[PDB]
Amino acid sequence: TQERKNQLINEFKTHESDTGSPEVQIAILTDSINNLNEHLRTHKKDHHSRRGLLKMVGKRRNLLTYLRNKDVTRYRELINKLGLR
Amino acid sequence: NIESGIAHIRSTFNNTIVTITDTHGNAISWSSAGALGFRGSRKSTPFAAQMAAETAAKGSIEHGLKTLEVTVKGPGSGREAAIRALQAAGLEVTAIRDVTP
Amino acid sequence: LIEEFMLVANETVAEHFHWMNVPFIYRIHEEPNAEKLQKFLEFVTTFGYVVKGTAGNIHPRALQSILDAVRDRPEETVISTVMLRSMKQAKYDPQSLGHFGLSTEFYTHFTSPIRRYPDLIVHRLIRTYLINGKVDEATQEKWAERLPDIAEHTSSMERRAVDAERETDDLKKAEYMLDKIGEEFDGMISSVTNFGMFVELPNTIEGLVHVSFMTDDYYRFDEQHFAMIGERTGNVFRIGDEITVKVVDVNKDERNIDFEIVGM
Amino acid sequence: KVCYFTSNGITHIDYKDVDLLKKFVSERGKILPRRVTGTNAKYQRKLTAAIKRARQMALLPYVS
Amino acid sequence: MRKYEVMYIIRPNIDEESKKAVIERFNNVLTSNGAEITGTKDWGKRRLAYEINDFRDGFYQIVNVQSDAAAVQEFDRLAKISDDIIRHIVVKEEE
RNA sequence: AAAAAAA
RNA sequence: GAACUUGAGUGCAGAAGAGGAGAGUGGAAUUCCACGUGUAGCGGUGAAAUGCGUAGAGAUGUGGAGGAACACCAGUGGCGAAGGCGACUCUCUGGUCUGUAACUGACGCUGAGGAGCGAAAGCGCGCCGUAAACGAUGAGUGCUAAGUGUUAGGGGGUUUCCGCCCCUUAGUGCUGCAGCUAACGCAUUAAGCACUCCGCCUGGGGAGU
Repeated sequence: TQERKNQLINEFKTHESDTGSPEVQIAILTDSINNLNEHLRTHKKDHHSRRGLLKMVGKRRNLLTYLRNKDVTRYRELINKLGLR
Repeated sequence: NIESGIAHIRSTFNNTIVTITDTHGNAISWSSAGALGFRGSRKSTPFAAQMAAETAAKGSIEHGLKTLEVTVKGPGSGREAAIRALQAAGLEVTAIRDVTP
Repeated sequence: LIEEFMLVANETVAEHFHWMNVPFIYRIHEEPNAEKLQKFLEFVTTFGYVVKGTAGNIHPRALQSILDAVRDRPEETVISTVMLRSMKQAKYDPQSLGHFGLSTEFYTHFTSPIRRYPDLIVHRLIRTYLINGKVDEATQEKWAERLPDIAEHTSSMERRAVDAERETDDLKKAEYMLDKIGEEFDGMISSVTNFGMFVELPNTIEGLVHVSFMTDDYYRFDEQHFAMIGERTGNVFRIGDEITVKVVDVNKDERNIDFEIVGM
Repeated sequence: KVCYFTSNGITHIDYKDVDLLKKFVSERGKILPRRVTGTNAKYQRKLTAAIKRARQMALLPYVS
Repeated sequence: MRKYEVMYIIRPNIDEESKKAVIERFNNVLTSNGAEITGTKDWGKRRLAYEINDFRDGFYQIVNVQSDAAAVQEFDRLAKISDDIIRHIVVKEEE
């Protein structure tokens, strides 16, 4: 939902106008992933959906890794805040 | 004594059968091209279908029909002529319905 | 508007003289040919149009309902046309046998005596019976003798006129199309035959597509549906399909226009 | 040769508006083709759906 | 919650006491499950285009709502069970 | 091809 | 190290989908069997058998086989990575396109192996998984005449709007320069001109042994 997404944005955003930061995006994806994963627990056979997941998951990974190389600090913070291992 | 009915027209390439029923599909009357002693090609022809419709219809009028629904089955040439023969026998056609499987 | 004003007058005059019960000339239109109308009723059931009635006892309204249904359809022009080809022609008669087309019991022509002789007679009978008051037996017997010959003759001369009129139109349409050889037109299939199919253009110019020019397949005519069917391709040209044609040949003397199929 | 729904500016076809849909079925009840009606593509879709809903709800027939 | 449009047909062989009871029942179902009835037409007894459960007519009810699935879903469940409602559809109101 | 009607 | 926004993405606004997975539900026909009608057919086909039956059947309903599919719409339309996906509604969910340019600031590309999806069959629903699973044509990006159609958008012009007109974006078509090509052909949907990375080939047969 868009209210949920606005929460997320407000929670992670690096400044007032920020929605483009890894932080933000990782936040969002993360939720999506989460929500989607749950979808696939029930809908195991929905392959197609499964595909988008992977692409999501991947996006994340790139963003994390982007971050982890930009500024480890921010990356540490983030992965703690989202709970990402 | 029933007034409304269905006229089931099975027009095949070989034959035309014409059954007339009440609304619940109970059989009032019937005729067919081969019941009127047409044989071979003649059973196929629309003239035999026409005559088959009349004979089925005239049997129904004794049982006191007035209005018909019509159903058509099969590819045969009889449906057009047969239908007109139900109108021409007297019985008004409400609606014709192609129910080919 | 004028039409309507000429019709009601014509209907008014005819009714007056019917009730006067004097020898008079009417403009009748008899009931259509039952065999021709039966075939028409078959033809329209192919397009989905179902008619209430039998061919022997059809009321004009039932025909009107069809012409309302097909209005603003591609199949309009032809069903219309085939309906027409089921009607009888209207003729003059001493008896009041009604006018099918107008759905009226009384009709004459009163309103154009300059150009029609039956209208000029109606006027003379009006003058005779109404104005002069000459409703004597001898006056009636005179007119009762002569009207049948008049009615038959004038009816012949009308048909003659129409045939010639049309024959000059077809000639001048053919003359118009001489310079259009090679040009493509959009048109509609007006009629299908065993030898080919007729296509009417937007300006009501009609030309033939000969089966020879249908080089893509062997086309078999279906008479019941009104359609040429390709054996191999399974292309179906039916009455009332719009197609794009090209002008191949025009013979002015013969009044022929020949078309080839560019596309459907 | 114009679209009803693009002419008259009708963004939303409704399944309930039986009269409107009835224009666009054949007498037998079959959906009329785009080429016949002149409908826009977009709407041909919308229209089809509505008729399909309609027919489900017995507003329209499948086979008149 | 999101806008739906329910329509349904009530069997033609009932008096207006029974009919009202239906409507109130099924209006009660929706609002009971967190729905809010924004509109409620009654199209009255129409001829059906074909013969549903041996009836050639029926009374149409068109409920607009706003609700969760659950509401609509409960409705649909019960609508199916019920013999009074012969047919129905729920539909989302396309944005 | 082919109807009224008008002209 | 520092800076930037053109690539990449997130916002925000908008668009169209037979994209996928569940759950119903609408009609169809089907023939599984019984029964109520039914009253002598019916049945091939040059026309006769071939057969078919009054033991009431062809035929017509009613209980149903209870299993498969969803005509018209339907389009070299659309959607999908491929295989593929067409009744309707709801439930959950994937992606794509347009427009804005608010944000991030190269975060990108390809990708052996690996993992997953993925016909007949093979068959034992599961493994199998091989597929003209070959539009005979990896992916990405940029550049390089035109003409015409369609799908979903964007803007301006008139135009009230509808309608037309023009420009732009993305996709799908036909036609055709430059170039390329053994020729055939391809030709901004390249098989043209380039750069990156991957797959693959190096006579036929033997032998996919």
